[PDB]
Amino acid sequence: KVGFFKRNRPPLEEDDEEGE
Repeated sequence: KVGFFKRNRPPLEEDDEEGE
């Protein structure tokens, strides 16, 4: 889908999308 952003979710994820 929109990998775009789904590949770079803005902060407030403070973990590159809440990842490791």
